Amino acid sequence: NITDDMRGELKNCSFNMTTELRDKKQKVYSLFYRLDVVQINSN
Amino acid sequence: KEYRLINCNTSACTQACPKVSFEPIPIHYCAPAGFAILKCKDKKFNGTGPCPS
Amino acid sequence: IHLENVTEEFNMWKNNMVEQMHTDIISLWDQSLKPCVKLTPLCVTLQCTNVTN
Amino acid sequence: INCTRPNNNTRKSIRIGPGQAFYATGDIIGDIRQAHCNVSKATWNETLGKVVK
Amino acid sequence: AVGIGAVFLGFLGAAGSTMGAASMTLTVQARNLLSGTVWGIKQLQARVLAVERYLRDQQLLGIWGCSGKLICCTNVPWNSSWSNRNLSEIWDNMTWLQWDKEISNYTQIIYGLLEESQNQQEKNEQDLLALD
Amino acid sequence: AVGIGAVFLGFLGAAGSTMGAASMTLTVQARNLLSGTVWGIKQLQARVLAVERYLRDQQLLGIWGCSGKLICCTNVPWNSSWSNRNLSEIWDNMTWLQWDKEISNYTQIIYGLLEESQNQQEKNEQDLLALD
Amino acid sequence: AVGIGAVFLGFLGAAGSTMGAASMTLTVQARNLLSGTVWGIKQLQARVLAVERYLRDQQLLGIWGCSGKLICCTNVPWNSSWSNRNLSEIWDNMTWLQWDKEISNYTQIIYGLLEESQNQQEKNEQDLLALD
Ligand SMILES: *[C@@H]1O[C@H](CO)[C@@H](O[C@@H]2O[C@H](CO)[C@@H](O[C@@H]3O[C@H](CO[C@H]4O[C@H](CO)[C@@H](O)[C@H](O)[C@@H]4O)[C@@H](O)[C@H](O[C@H]4O[C@H](CO)[C@@H](O)[C@H](O)[C@@H]4O)[C@@H]3O)[C@H](O)[C@H]2NC(C)=O)[C@H](O)[C@H]1NC(C)=O
Ligand SMILES: *[C@@H]1O[C@H](CO)[C@@H](O[C@@H]2O[C@H](CO)[C@@H](O[C@@H]3O[C@H](CO[C@H]4O[C@H](CO)[C@@H](O)[C@H](O)[C@@H]4O)[C@@H](O)[C@H](O)[C@@H]3O)[C@H](O)[C@H]2NC(C)=O)[C@H](O)[C@H]1NC(C)=O
Ligand SMILES: *[C@@H]1O[C@H](CO)[C@@H](O[C@@H]2O[C@H](CO)[C@@H](O[C@@H]3O[C@H](CO[C@H]4O[C@H](CO)[C@@H](O)[C@H](O)[C@@H]4O)[C@@H](O)[C@H](O)[C@@H]3O)[C@H](O)[C@H]2NC(C)=O)[C@H](O)[C@H]1NC(C)=O
Ligand SMILES: *[C@@H]1O[C@H](CO)[C@@H](O[C@@H]2O[C@H](CO)[C@@H](O[C@@H]3O[C@H](CO[C@H]4O[C@H](CO)[C@@H](O)[C@H](O)[C@@H]4O)[C@@H](O)[C@H](O)[C@@H]3O)[C@H](O)[C@H]2NC(C)=O)[C@H](O)[C@H]1NC(C)=O
Ligand SMILES: *[C@@H]1O[C@H](CO)[C@@H](O[C@@H]2O[C@H](CO)[C@@H](O[C@@H]3O[C@H](CO)[C@@H](O)[C@H](O)[C@@H]3O)[C@H](O)[C@H]2NC(C)=O)[C@H](O)[C@H]1NC(C)=O
Ligand SMILES: *[C@@H]1O[C@H](CO)[C@@H](O[C@@H]2O[C@H](CO)[C@@H](O[C@@H]3O[C@H](CO)[C@@H](O)[C@H](O)[C@@H]3O)[C@H](O)[C@H]2NC(C)=O)[C@H](O)[C@H]1NC(C)=O
Ligand SMILES: *[C@@H]1O[C@H](CO)[C@@H](O[C@@H]2O[C@H](CO)[C@@H](O[C@@H]3O[C@H](CO)[C@@H](O)[C@H](O)[C@@H]3O)[C@H](O)[C@H]2NC(C)=O)[C@H](O)[C@H]1NC(C)=O
Ligand SMILES: *[C@@H]1O[C@H](CO)[C@@H](O[C@@H]2O[C@H](CO)[C@@H](O)[C@H](O)[C@H]2NC(C)=O)[C@H](O)[C@H]1NC(C)=O
Ligand SMILES: *[C@@H]1O[C@H](CO)[C@@H](O[C@@H]2O[C@H](CO)[C@@H](O)[C@H](O)[C@H]2NC(C)=O)[C@H](O)[C@H]1NC(C)=O
Ligand SMILES: *[C@@H]1O[C@H](CO)[C@@H](O)[C@H](O)[C@H]1NC(C)=O
Ligand SMILES: *[C@@H]1O[C@H](CO)[C@@H](O)[C@H](O)[C@H]1NC(C)=O
Ligand SMILES: *[C@@H]1O[C@H](CO)[C@@H](O)[C@H](O)[C@H]1NC(C)=O
Ligand SMILES: *[C@@H]1O[C@H](CO)[C@@H](O)[C@H](O)[C@H]1NC(C)=O
Ligand SMILES: *[C@@H]1O[C@H](CO)[C@@H](O)[C@H](O)[C@H]1NC(C)=O
Ligand SMILES: *[C@@H]1O[C@H](CO)[C@@H](O)[C@H](O)[C@H]1NC(C)=O
Ligand SMILES: *[C@@H]1O[C@H](CO)[C@@H](O)[C@H](O)[C@H]1NC(C)=O
Ligand SMILES: *[C@@H]1O[C@H](CO)[C@@H](O)[C@H](O)[C@H]1NC(C)=O
Repeated sequence: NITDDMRGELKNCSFNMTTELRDKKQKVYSLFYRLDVVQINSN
Repeated sequence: KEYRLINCNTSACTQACPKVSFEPIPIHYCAPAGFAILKCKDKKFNGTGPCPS
Repeated sequence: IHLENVTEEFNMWKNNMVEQMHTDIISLWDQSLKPCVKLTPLCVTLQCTNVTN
Repeated sequence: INCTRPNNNTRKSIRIGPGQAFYATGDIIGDIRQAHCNVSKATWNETLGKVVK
Repeated sequence: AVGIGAVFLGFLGAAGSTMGAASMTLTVQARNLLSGTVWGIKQLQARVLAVERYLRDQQLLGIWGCSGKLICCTNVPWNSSWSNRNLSEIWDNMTWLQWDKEISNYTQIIYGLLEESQNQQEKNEQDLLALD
Repeated sequence: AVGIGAVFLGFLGAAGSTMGAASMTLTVQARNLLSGTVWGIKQLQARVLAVERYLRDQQLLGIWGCSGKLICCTNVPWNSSWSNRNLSEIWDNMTWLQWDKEISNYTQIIYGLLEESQNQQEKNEQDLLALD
Repeated sequence: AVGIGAVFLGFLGAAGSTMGAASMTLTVQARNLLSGTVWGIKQLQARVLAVERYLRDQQLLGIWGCSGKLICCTNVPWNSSWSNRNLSEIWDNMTWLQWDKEISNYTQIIYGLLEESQNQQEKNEQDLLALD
């Protein structure tokens, strides 16, 4: 339910991250503004 | 059976250097210039109140 | 130096020296532990069993 | 000047490591609207006129 | 080496004595006033604070025209309003601490009066000397 | 409590007054000169710098034989080369800042002359007293 | 601009001269005594140490009733036990360093004697003035 002017401003990003134990990892998701993430070059 | 260190969800410990000694040593506290330290020599002093010695 | 004919009011509980030296001890302990090894890699899953020895 | 972000943001805590907490933006409750700032048109116009003079 | 020692007038140990008797040991305490990166800074700050305290006291003494003198008479009259008493019971019966406790209320007005009297005396002396 | 306040001779607020009129408030500023791990060190350094400045000024005053005195006459003659003027227009018309601006050029030679005169006077007094 | 320079009485370069001849340059060295986060703290500590040393020396001078004076006579007699010699060979043949080396043993007793004499003189003067 994003307005017309907020198209692409917010991005839902999921990634792996180290937990309290280094050998274990957790897949977590968050939201980031478009001015905080840059694409790297399908997927 | 899997176990973890009790501190892992709180903080990371800092292992003490083995050469460092934990043995307590006598220490003295001295006031700087312009200040004085008063000692109550009364043997029946109960921690608070007047002291004549 | 004994202070003849001198009576002084003492109060152990409302003494700044106790708090001051406690803070000094805490700070000195932290400073001593600062250069030592940081034991963060130990936070790993451990396979633990009992000791029948 | 009234500056507002109307999105109902949610804070989520993630345990990076020992005592390391990362705060992330979770799912937004309700509608999503652009953050905006409002000013009085007449007051701004009169201030701009005084500045111009 | 016949049993002699030091027997030196030391610290405030004479504070319990009388006014005049304790006036003997003023200079030893005056000299003691200058006895001598997270802890060295604190001890240096303590030393500097003691230095400023002593220097401010010396400046106050100099402002009243009493620099370099442990005892210095002044032209300010002693108003009886502060504490009448009499001379005999002061210098022979009362200690310094009791006197400080009694006269702790009016110290600032005494300091101001000494300041004003010394300034007036300095100007009068300058005018008199320029007259000659 | 009838409307009274403080009415105290404060800071340099009297600098705009005349020479003699501003000479009243020298001591208050003299007292003010001692008003009182990355930021505490800087403020301590500022305090120590102020302390050294005041102590150097006191040493300079003592070297000229004027220690402990706000006003101290000296034996050095006032050469007219620096600024002739006359006494009447100085102490009643000109301010301290204007005088400092005018005489800022020859301050060091005045300091040296006062030094030499005081040293000569001290030696002459020592010889005269040893004569007696 | 005819070849002139400074020709100023500077540092201890006159120490090799005689007693009386070297007494000329006491004040220049006295002024020099105040010449002016791991290294700034150390240099600040050095400055503060110099400040305390000079201030302690000034306090010692004031305690003996000689504040503000480079040369100050005293009422303490000169016992011949320390170094008899005679006046002529002292102020015209021996240097300051040799005298300090010779008299380095009994400095503390001299300081104590000057202290006691000044205190006694101050009390006697106070009593005499109160008599008038
Ligand atoms: C950013 O992107 C992330 C993923 O990268 C999104 O997170 C996912 O969001 C979806 C949609 O809400 C979540 O799916 C829902 O999760 C809930 C839990 O489901 C449980 O049960 C099902 C089986 O019933 C299991 O498979 C599942 O693992 C859970 O145990 C429920 O709210 C939902 O179930 C309901 O709806 C479905 C719809 O068909 C029905 O079939 C079910 O019967 C039931 O009624 C649904 O499963 C998903 O779990 C999230 N994943 C994670 C990892 O969190 C974020 O939402 C997205 N953010 C934004 C702002 O878009
Ligand atoms: C602590 O307080 C004590 C009690 O006041 C002090 O004792 C006093 O000490 C002084 C000397 O320092 C004495 O003064 C001397 O006293 C007598 C005078 O005679 C009178 O006293 C004697 C003995 O008490 C008595 O026999 C006579 O009848 C008189 O009454 C003479 O020796 C001298 O002239 C001199 O004045 C005080 O008398 C004495 N007071 C007493 C004992 O009550 C003590 O000194 C104080 N301590 C300090 C460190 O100051
Ligand atoms: C800032 O500058 C002002 C202007 O110079 C200062 O005003 C001066 O204030 C002083 C006192 O502080 C006055 O001195 C008094 O003046 C008169 C002498 O009579 C003459 O002046 C009056 C009034 O101007 C005039 O009616 C007569 O005909 C004379 O010409 C007497 O009351 C006293 O004896 C005393 O000398 C100055 O006259 C006055 N100057 C003026 C008003 O031009 C002011 O004080 C300065 N501010 C500070 C803080 O120093
Ligand atoms: C380092 O030590 C040198 C050796 O002692 C010092 O030289 C001395 O300098 C002073 C002046 O500063 C001279 O005093 C003058 O001497 C003569 C007196 O006549 C006698 O000496 C001359 C020359 O030696 C000789 O011809 C006569 O017969 C006498 O024996 C007069 O000019 C003055 O009145 C005044 O007294 C010393 O004589 C001189 N001593 C010598 C050359 O042995 C030198 O000054 C020292 N350096 C410092 C920086 O102090
Ligand atoms: C977080 O870590 C997980 C677990 O390692 C990563 O998932 C892995 O992603 C790779 C790359 O896409 C997968 O390889 C591919 O998988 C399929 C099935 O074989 C196929 O497309 C390719 O042949 C290739 O092998 C891998 O299977 C997958 N592992 C698991 C257990 O799902 C993930 O990419 C990491 N990053 C994020 C942001 O989640
Ligand atoms: C800053 O100014 C803008 C523009 O005036 C404000 O947006 C406007 O806000 C009002 C009050 O919330 C909205 O009215 C409401 O809109 C909906 C749809 O009708 C409904 O909730 C209510 O019935 C009511 O009419 C209005 O639509 C909205 N937009 C415009 C273009 O006027 C904004 O609220 C101001 N911000 C602040 C912090 O004052
Ligand atoms: C920014 O927001 C503030 C409030 O946070 C706005 O001020 C408020 O403005 C409203 C009208 O929009 C005022 O209500 C009216 O006030 C008076 C009586 O107080 C009267 O005209 C009406 O009966 C009505 O109640 C409200 O009082 C006022 N609040 C304050 C604290 O001033 C402000 O207008 C907003 N600015 C912009 C540029 O939108
Ligand atoms: C998701 O958003 C992206 C941008 O993050 C959309 O891709 C284009 O983005 C540019 C600006 O970078 C816009 O001008 C285009 O209109 C966007 N669309 C296309 C088709 O090029 C993308 O379309 C969005 N949708 C999906 C499903 O990824
Ligand atoms: C870190 O882990 C320890 C060990 O599990 C937690 O201590 C327990 O916390 C639970 C919480 O339900 C209590 O019921 C237990 O009694 C606690 N055990 C002990 C021995 O105290 C601790 O709370 C965790 N810390 C954080 C911040 O989550
Ligand atoms: C998003 O929009 C759809 C379509 O109008 C609506 O059904 C849904 O409830 C909305 N979701 C939220 C969370 O408002
Ligand atoms: C501002 O005020 C002026 C008159 O001062 C008026 O002409 C103008 O229309 C107003 N608005 C703007 C946007 O300038
Ligand atoms: C001091 O005054 C009091 C009160 O009048 C008196 O009793 C006492 O004797 C006086 N002391 C003297 C005169 O030494
Ligand atoms: C000093 O003033 C306080 C109140 O500020 C009063 O209680 C006390 O009695 C005063 N002391 C004297 C000695 O007058
Ligand atoms: C000061 O000297 C000037 C210049 O000669 C003269 O005009 C003025 O009247 C003098 N001021 C006096 C004498 O007060
Ligand atoms: C001081 O010297 C400067 C040049 O160094 C000169 O311009 C100025 O006029 C001099 N001031 C006075 C008051 O002589
Ligand atoms: C100093 O005393 C010595 C030793 O008696 C003597 O030789 C010398 O001449 C004296 N100096 C004088 C009198 O100037
Ligand atoms: C000073 O005392 C030392 C021993 O402490 C002795 O060797 C030396 O000769 C003495 N000096 C004088 C000048 O008497």
